[PDB]
Parts: sequence; C-alpha cells; structure tokens
Amino acid sequence: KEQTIFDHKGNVIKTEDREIQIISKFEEPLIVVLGNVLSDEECDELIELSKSKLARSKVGSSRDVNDIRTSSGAFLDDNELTAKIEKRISSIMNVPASHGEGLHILNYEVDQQYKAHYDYFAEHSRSAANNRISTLVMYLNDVEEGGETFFPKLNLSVHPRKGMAVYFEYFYQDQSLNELTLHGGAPVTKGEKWIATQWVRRGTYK
Amino acid sequence: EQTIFDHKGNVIKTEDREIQIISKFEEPLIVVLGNVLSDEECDELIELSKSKLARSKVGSSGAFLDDNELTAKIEKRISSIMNVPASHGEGLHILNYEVDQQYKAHYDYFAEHSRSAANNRISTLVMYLNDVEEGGETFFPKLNLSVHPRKGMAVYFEYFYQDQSLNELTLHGGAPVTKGEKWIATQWVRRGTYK
Repeated sequence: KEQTIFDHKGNVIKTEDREIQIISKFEEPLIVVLGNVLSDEECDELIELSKSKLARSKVGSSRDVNDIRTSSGAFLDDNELTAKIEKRISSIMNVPASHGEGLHILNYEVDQQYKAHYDYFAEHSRSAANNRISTLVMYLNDVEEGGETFFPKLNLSVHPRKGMAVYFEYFYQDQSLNELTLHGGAPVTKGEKWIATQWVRRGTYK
Repeated sequence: EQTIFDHKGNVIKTEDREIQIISKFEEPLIVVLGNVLSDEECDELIELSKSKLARSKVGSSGAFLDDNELTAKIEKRISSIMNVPASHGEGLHILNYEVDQQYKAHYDYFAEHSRSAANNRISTLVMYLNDVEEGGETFFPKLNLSVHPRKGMAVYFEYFYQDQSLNELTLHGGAPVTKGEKWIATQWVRRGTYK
C-alpha cells in the first residue's frame, strides 16, 4: 500500500537551514501542525514583498499583465528569499519545489469569510490532469481573535500563530479521504490574518 | 454544548503566563496548548520527582509531587487553563517512559464501581517536560488524532459530556518511545473538590 507523501519519522524535520517541529497530526487524511517553519523576519518580509509588488502593478504601469487581476497577482515574484523558503518547504512536503505553484500571499480582514473548499480541482477541470496533491499554509502574523483554519467534516481547527503552518495532503486513492480535507478560514473578529500558501502539483509545474 | 474549557480567541492569559491555543478537536474537546511551562519549570518538575524518590528508599528517614511553591504556582496556572479550581486537582503526577515501554489505551475517568466513581475525573492536562527524539505521541485511537511531545507544550481534553458516547471517544494512550525518553506531568481534575 502506497504510504503518505509526507514521509517524516520522529518529532522534528531537519531541513538544510531550519528544524521544524511536528506538533500534532490528524492521521487520515493527513493534516499536520508544524512549528518554526518560518522565522518572524521571513514572515514580515513575505508580507512586505506582497505589498510592494502590488503597489507598482496598477493600470498604466508597464508590467500590469492582465492575468494578475484575475487572479495571479497574489503569487510573489521569484527572488532569493522565495527560493530559500520554497527549498525548505520542499523538504517538509517531500516534493520538489518545481511542483509548487509558488508562494501565494493573502490577507483576511475582520468579518470576511470564504466558503469551505477543496484545494484540488474538479475532475474534467483544466487542472485535473496535473492536479494539486498537497498544501502548506503558513501563518505570517498573530491574530488576536478568530482566523482559525477549520476542517468542517473533521471538526478540527488549527489556530493561527506566527511562523507556524498546517500541512495537508489529498492524494488518496479513496476519494472520500480527499474530500475530508474540505477547509476554510473562520472569520477574523479582532486583528487581521496573513498567510502564505504553497500548492503542490502531482507533476512539475514550473 | 458549553464545555468546561471556556476560552475565546487564540491565547489564554493567565496571571503569570500567556498560553497559546494551537489546535482544537472540537467534540469531544481536545486542545493543543503552547507555552504552558517554561523550560526551567519543566526541568524543575523532573528534578523534583527524582529528589522525592531518592528519599523514599528503604532505611531512609509516589509519582505525585509534594506541595511546594513550584507545584502551587503551576497548579494555579493550570486552574486558569482548565476553568476548574486547583482544589479539584489530584496534584501534579510525574511519569517517565523509556524506549519500547507501552501502556494500553485507556480512559482517564474511573469505572462506575470504582472507589472514585462518585467524585469522578472530568478533564486532564498532559504537560510534556522534555523533548523526545522519536515516538512518544499521545494518540486518540477512536479519533485518529496524535499530539507529539514538545517541551513546554500540553494537551488538554475533557470527558464530562452528558452524551456518554462522546466521553468514550477520549480513549487515549502514549505511543512507544523509540528514540530518547519521555517525561510528562499530568493534572487530573475531579468533578468536585479533592484536596
């Protein structure tokens, strides 16, 4: 029987540049809370990179490619920081960084809510052939109240904490296990919430 | 259903320490908590357990620690976390696990015909006092949830539901240590006062 993609024994993941803590696991589908994934400074820098990229990509600017408004503008431009972090993430996720879509940065304001959703795409969808297989959500700041990552079919919540992350995979043969990774963010009620996400495809993506 | 544990938001502010709410299994309620004990406090609890043993030997003039300033401070902090007075607690119980030792999964509440059934336990806090190289997870087999040991972290869970099938979902055990050793402190809380 094919084992989980995430393949780590023990209570830490030793990456080239950082020791990540394995905090807790829901065992099937695999959902893993991870500590110390990003430094505080790295969290702050990813937020700043997202803001500065946006401030200079408006209408009339030279590089306002149309697709960035619908809706790829949340992916960071490549630089030495994003390469460093994607390399670390690849050790955590056991999949080369070439399979990653790249660091996607998003913020949630008070009382905003998304529906719970799946991260993988629908069958016969455009991305079905080389679908997403696993996700890493990195919390880039502390949230005074609300903002939990909630898995409603499992009744499991992961609360945001700067530098912490939640990993989950949905590449199971039994499709019901993949559907149990349905998830959304509980509303922020005090503060704001910043996350970086790495979505990993079955095959190479970039 | 309103749980005994009653905390909104992402931190628990006690009188002497801010605790992080890391993750929650919502029913029955299992909460992973960060920053419950300082590293020094973890080291001290272990030392205290060892010093208490070095005095119980034959000819001298059990896992529960004696009451002193350290245990009083910790039980006060724990009482804010668990929303139950420290007087309901059995007191801090220190245990260690060596490589390849295992206990059967079990409930923390007592059987109905137990001497403790009339004042039964209602909730547990397990505090990890050291780091464990490999193994040692706290596992809930009916829920398929594991909490890995991390020095200064804790797992809280309660089993005081009227829906008794929820209490029966809190079956738990420690998975064997395969590298290193595991030290924990546990506070078990009774429905009424105990001490």
